[PDB]
Amino acid sequence: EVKLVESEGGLVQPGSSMKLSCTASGFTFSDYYMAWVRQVPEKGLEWVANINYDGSSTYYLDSLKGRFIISRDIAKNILYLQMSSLRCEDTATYYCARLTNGYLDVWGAGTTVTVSSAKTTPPSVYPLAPGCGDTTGSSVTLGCLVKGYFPESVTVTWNSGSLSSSVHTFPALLESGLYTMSSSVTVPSSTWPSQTVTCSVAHPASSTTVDKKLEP
Amino acid sequence: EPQAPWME
Amino acid sequence: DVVMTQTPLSLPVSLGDQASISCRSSQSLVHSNGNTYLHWYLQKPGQSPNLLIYKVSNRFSGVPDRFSGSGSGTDFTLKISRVEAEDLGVYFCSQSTHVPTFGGGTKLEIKRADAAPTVSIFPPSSEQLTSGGASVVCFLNNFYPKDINVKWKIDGSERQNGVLNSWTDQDSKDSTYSMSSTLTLTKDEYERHNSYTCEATHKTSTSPIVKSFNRNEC
Repeated sequence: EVKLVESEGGLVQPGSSMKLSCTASGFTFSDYYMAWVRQVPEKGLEWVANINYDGSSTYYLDSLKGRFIISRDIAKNILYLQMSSLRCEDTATYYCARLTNGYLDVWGAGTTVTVSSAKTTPPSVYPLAPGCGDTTGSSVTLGCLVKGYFPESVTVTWNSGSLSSSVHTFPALLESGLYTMSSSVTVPSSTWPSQTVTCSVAHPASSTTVDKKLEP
Repeated sequence: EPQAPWME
Repeated sequence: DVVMTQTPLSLPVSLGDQASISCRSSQSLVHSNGNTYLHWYLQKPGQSPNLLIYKVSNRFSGVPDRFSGSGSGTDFTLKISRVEAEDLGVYFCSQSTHVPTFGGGTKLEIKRADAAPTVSIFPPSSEQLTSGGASVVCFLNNFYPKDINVKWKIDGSERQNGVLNSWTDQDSKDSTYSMSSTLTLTKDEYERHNSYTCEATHKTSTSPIVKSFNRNEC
C-alpha cells in the first residue's frame, strides 16, 4: 500500500491479441481515474490510455487506432488493457497508474510486453569462478552468465536472496535474437567455497528457474 | 472536478 | 502536439550542491480553467517512475523540502538543493493541460573522486564448452567516471566482433559504475588459441589495466 500490480505480460506474436490486467487495492477504485503508460528504452514515456470513474469515458493515444481498449471491473477492482491486432512498435514496459488531477500519483512496477514471432527460449546459466591458477586476495568475485533466452526478463538472486549487499546486475543485451546478461557477487575469500554460493535465475516466460552452485 | 484536464 | 523539451540530457553534480533542470513546452501549459498541469517524476535505477512535484510547485507526500519546482507558461525549472546520492536517476517533466506528453528526461549523476575498475576475468565454464560455445567474461567493478573502454585480445591480436558491453546505472552506495564485457566465441575458435586478454582503459590510470589467462592453465 498503496499498490498497483500489473499482470505478467510477456511474448505475443504480431496480429494476435493480449490483455494486461492491473490489480488495484487500498482505495475506492470507482473513486479514481486510472491510466496506462508505456516506456520503450531509447524512446521515453508515452501515455497510452485512461478511464474515468465508471468506465463511461476513455482516452486513447490516437495512433493506437482503437486497437487498445481500457476497461475496469469495479466489482473485482481490476483495470484491463486489451491490445488487439498487436504490432511490433507496441513492444514496451507497460505501467498501470492512478490518475488524480492530471498527474499519476501511484505507479505499478511495470510489466514487459514483447511482440515477436520468435520462440520462447529458457536461459542457460553458466558459473563464473576464478580459474587458471589465479591467486585470491581477501575477497573473491564470483558470477553467473545467463545466456540464450527469450523474451526478457530474468531475475537473478544469490543464495535465495540472503546475499545481496555486494551484488551487481548487468543489463541484458540482444544478440543473435537471444538475450545475454550477467550478475556478480563478492564475498570474503575465506568463506568460499566453505560456505556455498548459488545463483538463482528465474525466467517467467519459460516458467523456468535454474539454481547454479558455484564450484572452484 | 476534472481528472484528465485535456478532456474536460 | 505539445513537445516537452528538457535540458540538459545529463547533469553531473557534487554531493551537497544544487542541481537545476529545465523543462520547456511548445505551447503554454495554462489550461482554460487557469491551472497549469506541469508535473515532475523521478525514475530511480530499476524502479518505476514516482511523482515528485505536481501542478508546477506542489511537493508530493514524502518529498523533501529541498525539491522545489517553479516556472510558468512555457518555462519550468526543478531545483534540487543539497543533493544526496539517492537522488540519482532520471527526472521527467510531464504536461496534461493538453493531450498528455512527457519530456525526454534528465539524468542526474553524482560526482565523486575518480576510481579505477576492479577487473576480473573468467574462462568459459566446462558446462558451456560441452554445448559448443565459449564465452570469456570480464567484470569491471566500481569505477568512475562511467566512460571506460575494453579491448579483447586473442593470442595478442585484437578481436572486435562478438563483444557485448553492459553498464550498470550509477550505484547510490558509492557513486560508481560497473560493466561486464563478454567475448563470445565458438568452441572451435576458442580451442585454436591460447591467450585470452581483456584490457581496460580508463584514464584513471595512465596505463590500461590488463587481465589475462591461458587456455592450457584452466
